[PDB]
Amino acid sequence: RPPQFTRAQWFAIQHISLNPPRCTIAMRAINNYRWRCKNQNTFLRTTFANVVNVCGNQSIRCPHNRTLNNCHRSRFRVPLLHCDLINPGAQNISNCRYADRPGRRFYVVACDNRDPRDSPRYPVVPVHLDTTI
Ligand SMILES: [Fe+3]
Repeated sequence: RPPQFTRAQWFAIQHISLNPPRCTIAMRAINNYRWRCKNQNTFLRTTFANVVNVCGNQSIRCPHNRTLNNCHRSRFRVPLLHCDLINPGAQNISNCRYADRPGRRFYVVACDNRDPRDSPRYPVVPVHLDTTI
């Protein structure tokens, strides 16, 4: 992750966007901070506060990280836009082209205590998007 962002800040940039433009455009807000294009990314059309509150849901096993049990599943399905890189051989980020796949699914996030640089408003924050169901 870019070092200037805490895990929660980077989670928000990658995964929270209420009205993202088409993927090829939306993904630039993420890839501009990287050396290479992301092969896949899901934007949950929600708010940071909302995800923080899902962190309050019962602790369950992370579907994509089965030795971890600090995951939390949303109670409701939420609108989202998934973006899949169409040209994975791209060497620069200005060439990244993405396919759009809108959907409405439950999401599962891993949450942990906040980084010292994070706001004190949220002592517990989402640190990675595990999967969507
Ligand atoms: Fe890579």
